[PDB]
Amino acid sequence: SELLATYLLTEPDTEKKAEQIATGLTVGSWTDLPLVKQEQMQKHKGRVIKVEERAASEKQAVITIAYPEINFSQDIPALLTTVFGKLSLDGKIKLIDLHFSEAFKRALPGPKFGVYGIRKLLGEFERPLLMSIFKGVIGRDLSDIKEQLRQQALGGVDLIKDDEIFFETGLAPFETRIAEGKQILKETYEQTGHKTLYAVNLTGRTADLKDKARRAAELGADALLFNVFAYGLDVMQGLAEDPEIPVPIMAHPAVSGAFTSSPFYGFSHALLLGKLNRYCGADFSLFPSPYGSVALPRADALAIHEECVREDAFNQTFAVPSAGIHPGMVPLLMRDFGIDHIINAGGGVHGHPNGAQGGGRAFRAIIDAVLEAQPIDEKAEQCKDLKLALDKWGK
Amino acid sequence: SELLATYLLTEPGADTEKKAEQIATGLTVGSWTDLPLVKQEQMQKHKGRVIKVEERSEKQAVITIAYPEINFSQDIPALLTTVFGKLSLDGKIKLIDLHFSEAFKRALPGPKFGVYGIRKLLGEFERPLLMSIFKGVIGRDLSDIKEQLRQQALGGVDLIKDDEIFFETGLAPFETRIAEGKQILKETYEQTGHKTLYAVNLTGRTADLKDKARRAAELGADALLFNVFAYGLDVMQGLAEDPEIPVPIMAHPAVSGAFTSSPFYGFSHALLLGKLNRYCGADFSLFPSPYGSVALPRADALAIHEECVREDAFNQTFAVPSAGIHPGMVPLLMRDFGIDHIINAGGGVHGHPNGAQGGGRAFRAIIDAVLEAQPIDEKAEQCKDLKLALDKWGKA
Repeated sequence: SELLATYLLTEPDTEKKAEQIATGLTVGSWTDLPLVKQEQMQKHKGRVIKVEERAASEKQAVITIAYPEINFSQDIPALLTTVFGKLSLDGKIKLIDLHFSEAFKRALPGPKFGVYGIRKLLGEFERPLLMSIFKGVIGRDLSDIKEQLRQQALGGVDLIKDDEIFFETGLAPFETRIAEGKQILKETYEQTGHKTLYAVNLTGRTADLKDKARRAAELGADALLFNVFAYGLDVMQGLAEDPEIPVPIMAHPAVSGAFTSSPFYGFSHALLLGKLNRYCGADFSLFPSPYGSVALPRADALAIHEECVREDAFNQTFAVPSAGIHPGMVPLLMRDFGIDHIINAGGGVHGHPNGAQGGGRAFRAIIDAVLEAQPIDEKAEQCKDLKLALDKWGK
Repeated sequence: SELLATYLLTEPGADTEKKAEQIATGLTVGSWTDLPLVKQEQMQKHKGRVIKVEERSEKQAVITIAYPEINFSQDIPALLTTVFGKLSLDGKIKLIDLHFSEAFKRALPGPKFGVYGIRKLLGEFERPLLMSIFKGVIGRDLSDIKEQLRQQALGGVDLIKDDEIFFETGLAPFETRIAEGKQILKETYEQTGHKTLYAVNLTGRTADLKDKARRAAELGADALLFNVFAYGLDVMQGLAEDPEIPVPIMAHPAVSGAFTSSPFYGFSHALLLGKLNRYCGADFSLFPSPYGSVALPRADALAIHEECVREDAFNQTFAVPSAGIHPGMVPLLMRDFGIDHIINAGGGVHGHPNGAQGGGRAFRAIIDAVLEAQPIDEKAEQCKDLKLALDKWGKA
């Protein structure tokens, strides 16, 4: 078995580097090894698979190296430490992709529910989903939070997620949100016939996650919002592998920008937010859409989606483009991602003239228009909420 | 109480103060222009406050913001998500420093042993320490380990560490290594009066770390090499807080380059490898020296040491410069890091003409020459091992 690692080296004889990383980063200086040690450490020796040279102003090269799987235990910490530990500090080198062996994949859980599971839960298979976020949580009482939830639900969103900074501060406890949120969503459902899921933020010390997530499960929580890059992919994996946590996991990119934003260092967005999040149990994976306030280059956005949906020995992950999306962007979002993605309208929904209800309906209306091939102008005339949103945000 | 976060903004816009204010309110209370001014009062205490704004290739600004601690729980995951969660994705913003309240510090463990503790453990207080690593293991047996420990120990090495890439192997299992390495080191001590510690790699699933580390403690492990950035600062913190793991933790910087190498994104080296490691329990903190193949800007290397050593509510972390170091670099190293740091001679001792013992000897000889103001040319002539290392990698 072998694990392939692809890297982008931005400047620094790249073939030389490729070899050194293949041997030095798997066996170290090999020409100094005693023949005997050299003749048994051969099975641990990595090998250069390819060295291509990539469209910018700097001279960049793409390198793929095979690492004998016997070189590290079957877990993400061991893997990253082996293929991108010491190496991550070696000049301009970025880990772009990883191709796992069937055996390693056997040690990874993948999402418990994935696209199929979430859609099954919502009874919606013919349309990309709509997600909404609380306008704000900090310093707001339970009463405030509750109404925001109602308004988002009545708006028609399929999912409502907590703000990633919603911690256990005593204003609206974790277990209480799950309880009240569940009730409110049953009430909105009774009123509209539309099902909504509430993704509750899972926070606190790493050692307490397990019991908190199980508690969420027995309380009937719909989904668990988890900031992986604040706890580690392995911790998320532990959650996804727990049968006592039969709840979907929504991976938020909080902090991930720290090691993906750079075009020369860290990780590619597709690998981190796409492949690894998926393999480690993310049922949802949020990322900046290519068109919002904060954005990702289309290429990167598309790649994350492809990683989330590609056929693999894991359930597919729901890609969720986010950050400042507005209704006029849905046609774009739907052109790129197809129907298997979730449009995260974020908290902007509350800024709609008609409230969160209007923001949600503005979004639901245009995604329908796109699916029905109905001229948006025409839809805008039948749904004032959509027209208002388009006049305010444009296009 | 609140905590101060300092960011380095690159191309933050025309009005940096406005930008600073958008970040301050945006990452805290947001727009409450809809409550209105009856609750706005009760929320003023949740409002982020801009403390300072300094402006300066492209336009850059350094901004410090104060976040009320009531906005988040007393843990690192919550803290980093609050100050650098979504912001880390918003263009070129880098978190270069964090100033915790005494209330938060009370909630952190800091190093269990620290400089004092490990030095007390070795009985060495007037000399920077020497560290080395195995040559060709990670597929090696216990005998090669017991022999490499013996050679490096006898060479005067103060501490030996596994490769951070040495995981569960049938030949040399975690517990057995600890047990065997401990015996051989007791032996070298008996015959030289020189003490030496063995840092063993602590790996596996996060959920198994605690019991595994508690097991190392019972076995007499000298220190646990931990790849913190492969698990998370919060995990190391959990280890450092556990009194049933009365064992020093050695933080390896693996994977951290992905968060710090960029000059426009991520975290600063000093904050991640320095303050955060220390605050979360790291007794040692490794990082590339400014002089080897794999280098780190002198300024950042020094900054890390500064964070590790500055008087604080916690014990001091032993700074450990490492990447490809040789004896000739010692003078520079001692000039930069003084007495309280460890020189990670990596394989700069194994690749020595007289083996790891000669290499370790070469290092001990020159750090002594520096301390006693003895010329490297004179000390060399006295120590055949030093002469050889110098004539091989370059003189002082």
